[PDB]
Amino acid sequence: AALNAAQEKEVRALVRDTLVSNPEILEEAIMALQTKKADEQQAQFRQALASEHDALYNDAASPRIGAKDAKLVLVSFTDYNCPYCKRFDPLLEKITEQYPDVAVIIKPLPFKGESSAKASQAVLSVWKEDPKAFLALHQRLMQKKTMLDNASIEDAMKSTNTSKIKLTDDSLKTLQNNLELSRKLGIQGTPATVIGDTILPGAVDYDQLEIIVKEQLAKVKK
Amino acid sequence: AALNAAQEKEVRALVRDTLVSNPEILEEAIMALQTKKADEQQAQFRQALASEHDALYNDAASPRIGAKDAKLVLVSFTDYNCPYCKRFDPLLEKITEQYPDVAVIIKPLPFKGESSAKASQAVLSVWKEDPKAFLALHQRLMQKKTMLDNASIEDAMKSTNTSKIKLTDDSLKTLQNNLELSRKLGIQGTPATVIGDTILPGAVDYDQLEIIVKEQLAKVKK
Amino acid sequence: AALNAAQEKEVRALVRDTLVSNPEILEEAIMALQTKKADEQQAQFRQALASEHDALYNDAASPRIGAKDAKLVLVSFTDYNCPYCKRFDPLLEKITEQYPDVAVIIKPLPFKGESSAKASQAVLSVWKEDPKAFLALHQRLMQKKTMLDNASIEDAMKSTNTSKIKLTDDSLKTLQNNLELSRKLGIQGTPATVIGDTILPGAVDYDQLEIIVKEQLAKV
Repeated sequence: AALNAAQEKEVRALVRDTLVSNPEILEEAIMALQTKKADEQQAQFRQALASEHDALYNDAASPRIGAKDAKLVLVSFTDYNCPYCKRFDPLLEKITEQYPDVAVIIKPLPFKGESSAKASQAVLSVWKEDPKAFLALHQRLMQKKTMLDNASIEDAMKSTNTSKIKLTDDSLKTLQNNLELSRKLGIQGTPATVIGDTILPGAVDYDQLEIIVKEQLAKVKK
Repeated sequence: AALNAAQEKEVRALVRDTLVSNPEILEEAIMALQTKKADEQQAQFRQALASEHDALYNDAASPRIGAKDAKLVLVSFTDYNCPYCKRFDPLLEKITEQYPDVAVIIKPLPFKGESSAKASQAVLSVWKEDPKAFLALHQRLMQKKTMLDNASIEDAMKSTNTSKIKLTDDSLKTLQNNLELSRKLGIQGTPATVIGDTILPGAVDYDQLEIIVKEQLAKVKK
Repeated sequence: AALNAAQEKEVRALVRDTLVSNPEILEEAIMALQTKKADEQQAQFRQALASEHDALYNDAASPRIGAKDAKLVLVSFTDYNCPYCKRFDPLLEKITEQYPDVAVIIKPLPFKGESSAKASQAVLSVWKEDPKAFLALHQRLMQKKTMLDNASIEDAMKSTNTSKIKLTDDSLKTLQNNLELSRKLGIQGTPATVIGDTILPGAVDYDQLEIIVKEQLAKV
């Protein structure tokens, strides 16, 4: 609404024209990227959670398994082709409303491949249009053994009534927010679950996960 | 325009600032492309052959060896640094005169290095301004034993009377189209030749190639 | 007054949006850079000195150690993580102190890593806001044994009163200019020093460097 369609499309042509005509802009943006990675990589961890509370716990684009109004919320960084995530996600859903004032926030990651980014792109695109339709797709993207492809996924989005949903480019923005966050939180292992100022890197026994979520509910008010 | 030079002047400045101030935009586009590569890589070669018919056969930026109006048209994805292409390219030119109803469209590829991109950038730039000078340059770049540099390329140019010719950035657009089409068609080797309804991957003995294309001249008779 | 603030942000959204919806714009721009890089590597060394004299000697963004009034100007491509530059940089302040008609322009390079690029970005940012404080930071980053970190750089700024200065993105253009310039000049070792029409690559004994710069003070 700031720019008109005629203005808006000329700008889109200029982006292409400028980067190719002046490639020096690109290498500058490359070194600037490799630098910002280091700025986040060599940061202080706890103060990341105090400064990243709004992106972790208050992202409207981040899928949630459980109640939207809960006192304790877990954040699970996951990959749909990672065997350990497939082994832990069920443990994360069972704690949801066996312990009802606890919910789980999903942060999909593109670590193990292109399908990981692709599967994430599907899951995030679904979350905005029909949030309740997320779960069925989420479980089968997880419970499907082997590295999914666009073909394996076209079967998955179809066993969940989510095939009319288009993978948006804006859903890719969120996947990135999750990716920068893993670095800011210093996570290069998945699964990773944030449960209140602390991170859980790896698969943990249910009865231990059980104790942890209870200890963090003691950490809250009355 | 739509935009005035001053506005146009700011847009070129903002793209630099945007990419440098927010470098994460870049890595987002990096995986988005690795994603897009795979979507083209995992495309169906038939519906790739069917949907890329105008891109293969009706690109004015793609050089043609043979008759302008021919019914059988071969599309050769080539690289000027490929040892096999140098020995296969003459064989494709022999068919264009033994069989006047056959033409060959050159689809240069930048697989084997940066010089390949530069050499491709040259022939495509020449073809757009003066098509008649292309073949001489094409052959001198191709039939050149050993790797290419800007000097070896520049030696082949006025030695074909063509260094007055500018290497345009729009020729990169065509090289790029050649690059994406190669992925949609499932091409993991140069040379690669489109021969009707299937692709011929590799350097082939002439008499093997001969039977193949007359077999393709039988399917259009007239 | 070309674009309004609302327009300036939509343009920022469109550049972001356009590159992601059409990632192919990027890949075309990737090999335009890889091509441009090779074009610089395959330049003739001397005609690179002749064609970018304006970039070497007349960049207001390039720090200078010595007199604004000098007849001879040295251009030293250096790295704050290169041990040879740490042994050569002190020798460069002596000639500017031995010979007041000689000056030194610093051309930082991010060759040995990301730490090199950040450290350069810190030093260049100071030069733009507080030129007088540059030398102190420059010297303290140099005499630092071992590689630098985000902490090590920031500590050297606190030890020189330059921590209040922000690392600008405008310094990356300069950092980038030095990198393309290093390629055109065919520099694959630091230190590298432009001394009129020749480059002297490496840490050299003072008495060798002295004879050279006096000999070129004879040619001017």
